Amino acid sequence: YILDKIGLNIEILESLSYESKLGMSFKRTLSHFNKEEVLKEIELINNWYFSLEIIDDLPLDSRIKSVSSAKMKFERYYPNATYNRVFNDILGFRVICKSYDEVLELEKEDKIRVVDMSGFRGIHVYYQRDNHHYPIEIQFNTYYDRQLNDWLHDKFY
Ligand SMILES: Nc1ncnc2c1ncn2[C@@H]1O[C@H](COP(=O)(O)CP(=O)(O)OP(=O)(O)O)[C@@H](O)[C@H]1O
Ligand SMILES: [Mg+2]
Repeated sequence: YILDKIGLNIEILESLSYESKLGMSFKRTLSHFNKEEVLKEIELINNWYFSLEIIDDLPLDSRIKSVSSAKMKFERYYPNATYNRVFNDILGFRVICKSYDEVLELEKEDKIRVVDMSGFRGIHVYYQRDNHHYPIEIQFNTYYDRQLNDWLHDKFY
């Protein structure tokens, strides 16, 4: 299990799932959500991540989406985007694998959805407890895709 080897077994993935307070299923489209309240919730997720001790103990590169980056991503996708498709990356990790084969087997699990992309390249894995929790993003990248991604960063930004 590539996830269990990295630290991200199901108990950890579950205790990392932030339970929304917005009363809204994340299968609804952005049109149904109160932007003022969403942004507040992101502030609280921010505060919650910067106090977690289990992320410290994890051998992983991690990032929380800032309230400013969520606000941009919200307006960029309003009104007809699904919420669990836009805000599927609020908490995110980045790892390198020796191969992609064993990553694409995570599709066959429950609660794990996989988005293959092998300008850029790589494989994104999403754990979502249920439809009123935020999904955790995991970007996988062999050395071949990680150096192409980093090199494209230099000629873009
Ligand atoms: N899953 C991740 N794990 C670790 N670092 C990440 C991850 N995703 C993004 N980052 C880094 O954090 C920066 C900020 O990401 P961001 O502000 O949330 C927009 P980003 O996720 O890169 O693209 P969108 O998903 O389209 O908004 C990125 O430019 C990366 O350097
Ligand atoms: Mg992202």
